[PDB]
Amino acid sequence: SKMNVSYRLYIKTPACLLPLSDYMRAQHDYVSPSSSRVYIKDPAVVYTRS
Amino acid sequence: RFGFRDSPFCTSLPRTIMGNDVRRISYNVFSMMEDIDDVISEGFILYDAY
Repeated sequence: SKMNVSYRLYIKTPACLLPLSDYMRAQHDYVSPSSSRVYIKDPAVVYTRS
Repeated sequence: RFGFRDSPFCTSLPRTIMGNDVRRISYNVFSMMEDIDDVISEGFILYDAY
C-alpha cells in the first residue's frame, strides 16, 4: 500500500455505513393499524321516500 | 252496534285518548322514520294517504 499505490481518491463517508457499536441508531418504530378494522368495498346508495 | 268481537270500526277516530290528543303522522314521514319502535308504543294516526 505504501509503495505501489501512487494516487488516492477520497470522498465524504456515506451515510449508509454505520459502525457496529452504533447499532442502536438503527432502531425504528412502525405502526400497523388494528386488525379489528374492516375495510368497506360497497358503495353508498342515496334514496328518499318523499 | 253490530255486535262484533273486538270491532275494528269506530264512529270517528278519537280526538283524545286518556286526556291527550292522538298523535298524527303523515305516511311520508312515517315511511322515513328510524325510531318507529318507540313511536308505535304510544299509538298514532296515519294520514295524508289513501
